[PDB]
Amino acid sequence: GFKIFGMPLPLYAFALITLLLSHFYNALPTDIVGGFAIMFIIGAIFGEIGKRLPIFNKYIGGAPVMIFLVAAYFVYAGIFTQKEIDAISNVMDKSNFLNLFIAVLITGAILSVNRRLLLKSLLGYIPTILMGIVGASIFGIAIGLVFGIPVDRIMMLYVLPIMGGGNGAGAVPLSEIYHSVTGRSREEYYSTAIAILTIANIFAIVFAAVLDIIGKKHTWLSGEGELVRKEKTGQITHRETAVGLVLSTTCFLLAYVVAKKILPSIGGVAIHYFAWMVLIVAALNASGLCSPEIKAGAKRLSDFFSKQLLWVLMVGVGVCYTDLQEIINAITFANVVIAAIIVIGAVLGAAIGGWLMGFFPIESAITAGLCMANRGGSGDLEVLSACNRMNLISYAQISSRLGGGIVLVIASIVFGMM
Amino acid sequence: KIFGMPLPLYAFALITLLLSHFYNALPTDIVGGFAIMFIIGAIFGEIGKRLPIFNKYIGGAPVMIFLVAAYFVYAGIFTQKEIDAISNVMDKSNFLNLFIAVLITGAILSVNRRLLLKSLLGYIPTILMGIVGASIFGIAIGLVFGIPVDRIMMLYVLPIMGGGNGAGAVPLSEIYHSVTGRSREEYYSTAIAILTIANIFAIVFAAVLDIIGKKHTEKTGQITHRETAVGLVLSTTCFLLAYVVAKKILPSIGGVAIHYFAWMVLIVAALNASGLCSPEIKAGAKRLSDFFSKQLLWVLMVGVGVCYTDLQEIINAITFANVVIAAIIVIGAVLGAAIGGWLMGFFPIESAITAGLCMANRGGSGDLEVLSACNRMNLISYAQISSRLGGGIVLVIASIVFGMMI
Ligand SMILES: CCCCCCCCO[C@@H]1O[C@H](CO)[C@@H](O)[C@H](O)[C@H]1O
Ligand code: NA
Ligand code: NA
Repeated sequence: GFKIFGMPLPLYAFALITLLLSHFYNALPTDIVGGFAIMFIIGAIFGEIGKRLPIFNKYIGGAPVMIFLVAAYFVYAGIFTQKEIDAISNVMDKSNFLNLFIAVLITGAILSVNRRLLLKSLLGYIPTILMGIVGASIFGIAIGLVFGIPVDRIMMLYVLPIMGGGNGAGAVPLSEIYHSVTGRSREEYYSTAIAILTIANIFAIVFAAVLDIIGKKHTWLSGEGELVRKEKTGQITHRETAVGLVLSTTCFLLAYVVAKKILPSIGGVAIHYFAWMVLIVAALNASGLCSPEIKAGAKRLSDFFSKQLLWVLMVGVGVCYTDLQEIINAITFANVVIAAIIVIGAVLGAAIGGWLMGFFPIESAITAGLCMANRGGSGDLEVLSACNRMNLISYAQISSRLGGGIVLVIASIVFGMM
Repeated sequence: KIFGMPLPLYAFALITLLLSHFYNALPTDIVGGFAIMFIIGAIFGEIGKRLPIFNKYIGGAPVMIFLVAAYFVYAGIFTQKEIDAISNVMDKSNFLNLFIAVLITGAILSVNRRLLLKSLLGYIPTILMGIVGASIFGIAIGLVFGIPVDRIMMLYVLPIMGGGNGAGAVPLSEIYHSVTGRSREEYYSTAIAILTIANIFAIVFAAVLDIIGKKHTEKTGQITHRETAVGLVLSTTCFLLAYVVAKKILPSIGGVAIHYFAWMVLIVAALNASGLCSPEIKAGAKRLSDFFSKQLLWVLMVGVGVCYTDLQEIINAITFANVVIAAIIVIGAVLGAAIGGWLMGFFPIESAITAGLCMANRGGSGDLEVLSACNRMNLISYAQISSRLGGGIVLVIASIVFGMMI
């Protein structure tokens, strides 16, 4: 009766048996039901394992990472069946659980805070991001020349893609800007960019847990899950929580309709729909259209995802947004080192910047540093789960989305300069 | 407030819906889907909830959304994209099964180990007796109207005895499509219509049996999200096992093919009796089922009205023939459960209400409608055994019936 996943070993065995029956008989619906079934079980076991591996389990960050890495190794080693990969992929992409997840988090995180606090951060945050970029560039250029690599490459094939807001946000559009300005094939760029950015993404998740340990070892640096130094609710029901779900989706829809047809770009920046959402939700908070009861509902919902479904999510993240074969194709000692150091440049860059802006250095280096250099949205979840600061999702998204859009403007200029 | 959202807030959402609508910008995925489904379901849910005649016997809040939604597809009110988004949630993502899976699990695990085991020996047989009587009378009156027996079982008997909209119409269409291959909407539209007619007769005879009756005289506390989350694990994992069983291990017990949902009922029921789940977890599954049945039910109907309903066919099968056939099947259940219960040691009137009318009624909403018509509201617990477990039994029987026919 020693529990796995709040399920006693006997009960878990029943499920683990079922998983294996589906696995060996090759019978599985490639849908939500089939997906969650597998994801829950697989996540559960490796979650616990990673939670209790001695060296491997350090801080809180051991459990989310295990599932993620393990799951990727299952795809790479072909342990998953094609139908299983399809089922998981169907939940993450075709059904689009990923966005929902982030949407729920953002909504719940923003609707919990006071209206007075809101605008106070945003003004000091963006500069911190730029500080992180400077540091990411300064260190990149520095290490580039150590390896005898021209600076242009460092900015175009190393720095910019890493800091860029992920696969869809950076690799996809940075190859577009590359082709528009150079004329050389997108694949030539993308293939190198996507590969290297994923390497850095793995370092980002590692250093996230390292900064966690350094934060709890040197309390002066850490805010213990809070970036800024600095109505009570009645009883809650399912309906309030359910309303949280309505608001989570409907806010994403509005943001989507805005970024597609109404206000696709404010200026030189194209605003990614998630960025709009943050502004919409924040606006919705200040408008106070949501009563405290409902505002809690959104929080409560966010908890259910971030604490129950987080393990599930990682199984999906390790499958879809981590091609271990493309990494291998660019694991020359050189890239591994260059990439890692650029991340460290972002860490120190955002640490110093935030410290100057009034935020806690550890949190600043995570939100404005590692969350830039990670693989955008999928990455943010991977990083924030490694340092147990999942409540900063909203900030992480500002860097990955708005900060990613900034990378594009900078990129265009860099490309033009050559 | 609309759907627990104050009118100002709901407006914000309703505005957004219309922006997505007019601008034709909508992700054809879960997020986009639920966004629309929540909002649309919310308004028409309230509308159908406020309507006087319609709420009490027409099914009300759910029926509004499911009919309205169908009219939106038929009248082309929805955009291709919007239909795609909703369909993407219901089929490609397969929310429908998850929904049913969660319900089944929560409904079966909520029955106490003793209640379940004890109920099987006496109450459960009475239910089966009611079904026999419901079938025998149905078949009998079918031929009187020159109706083939297969129709009597598939389009009349089974759907009536099946517990409700979510529990019978929704999954019986699923089993119908999985075994015949014909559209769900063809079945659903006829089934949902007939079953509601019978539901109205059930509430009438409940008051008639009341007059005839008077004329002829371990419960745990600390449930957390994890427990509820475990409910979700068990809901899916139990469906997976059932799926693996139907597809390779035991696709058919004999010449008859057991549909995976039927297996699930047996698996979950087994899991209950095995007591592998502690009361805390067993509640978690219940709580989950509540969240779906009470929050996401409105959403579900928006989806059901889009994919699972054709208006012409459904409008057409409103024939006086149905009125009579349906009523008599109910009477067959009454006499079936009356005789059975009398043989089992229960009072015939009470047996015919709980194991008879509560089967033929519209699942849970129905039980409340029936038990309030005969003042026997204290038998809610029994009524729900019929609507939930007995409904799950109807599914196993239904698979066998379908297989035998084809
Ligand atoms: C104008 C800027 C609007 C977006 C602000 C996003 C930050 C709100 O985010 C919230 O802030 C809290 C206070 O730091 C944290 O405790 C919460 O975990 C975090 O989610
Ligand atoms: Na990045
Ligand atoms: Na019924």
